[PDB]
Amino acid sequence: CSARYNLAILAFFGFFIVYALRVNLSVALVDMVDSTGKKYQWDAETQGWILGSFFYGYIITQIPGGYVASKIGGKMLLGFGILGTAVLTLFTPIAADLGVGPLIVLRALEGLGEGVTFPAMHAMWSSWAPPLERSKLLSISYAGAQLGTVISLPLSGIICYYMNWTYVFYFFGTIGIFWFLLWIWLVSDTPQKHKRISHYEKEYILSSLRNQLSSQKSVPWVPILKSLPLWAIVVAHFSYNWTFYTLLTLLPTYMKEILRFNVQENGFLSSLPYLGSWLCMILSGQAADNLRAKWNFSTLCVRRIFSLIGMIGPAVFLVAAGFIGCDYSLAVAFLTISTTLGGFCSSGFSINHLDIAPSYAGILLGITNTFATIPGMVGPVIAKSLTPDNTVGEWQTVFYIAAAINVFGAIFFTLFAKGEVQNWALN
Repeated sequence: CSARYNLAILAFFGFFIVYALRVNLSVALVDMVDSTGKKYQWDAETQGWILGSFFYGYIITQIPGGYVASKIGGKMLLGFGILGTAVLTLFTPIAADLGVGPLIVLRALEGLGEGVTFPAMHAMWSSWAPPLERSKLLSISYAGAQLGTVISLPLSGIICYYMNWTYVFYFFGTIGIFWFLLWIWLVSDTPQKHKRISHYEKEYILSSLRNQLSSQKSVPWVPILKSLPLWAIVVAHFSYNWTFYTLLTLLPTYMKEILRFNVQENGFLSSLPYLGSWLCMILSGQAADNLRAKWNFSTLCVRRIFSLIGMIGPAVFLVAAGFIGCDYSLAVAFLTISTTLGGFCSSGFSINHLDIAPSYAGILLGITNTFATIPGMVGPVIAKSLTPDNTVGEWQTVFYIAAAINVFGAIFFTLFAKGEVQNWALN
């Protein structure tokens, strides 16, 4: 195809592998711990640390990632982040035998490698994506994350069911390495550095970015963004990610210990939540513009409506799934409905940075992601501290905490967010 669409089809698979390597531990750890592969005697609180150690490195390299990308370009940064994560994943069955310390260190280093991949792709699209086409290209490249989350769970289940849990990490590591080879061979930083680009396509991309590169007055200076219309986005993203990361790391554990599902069924039924979330954030993108064109709705009423939906639907149906516990069908149904409704946040707070202060998208995204990674660090550990064995009441406590946090975040966003370009943002 084209060069920019080849870049978007290789970035799709790169983010597929990023998120697969992130999520495969959630299902492997179900098979790694003891009450065929090797099995370890890790208690409740230890598995919390093993699951949350990824985000301890993930939080570190998201803001430095944009700087290093503007320094050395996005191609090598993204390629080496994913290669580091894949080569480290190849070593998880070895790191688990050395102990818990080396396992959480390995997993935190994987987080370090993965944190630097979204800033790198942003840097690449800054010079590869023409403005009228930026949405389509960015969406194609970042849909790989959703697909990776959706597919890494059934695959991990199938591999753990027909083979050991070690082959999860072997399979995903070798796929990451093969992708790195493809990426290094086929991609370049800039249309000017691409080897197989056409005359007309390069001319078209360059002329599309030509004077918009002149319009970049937001480069040399950034103000003090400590404005409560931004802390609203930060608090909403934190409250969303508490539930998101808690469930992303501990849904296979819940479905094994409470609903009593086989590993294969565990993966297949843990993928439905995120498939629903993907489809819902696809359809909400259209529902939002229909709601903003059919009626005006001020572009902030749209934001707070979609955040209210996507942050109170999850809370309500999470307390519902906790209340109905030990009923496999309704529990899985409600665990699907909650994180399905959680996709309205895609046109809720998730894009309020693109209208509270555009031309600062990278800085504001880095800030909100750095502050919203903390739920990934503390949520799994809290949930494993509250639930020593299963005790459906304990998982009910966990779900009530996550739901209360979602409700608080939705209220805080709907009270304090704004929809206009802020003062300090105008060049």
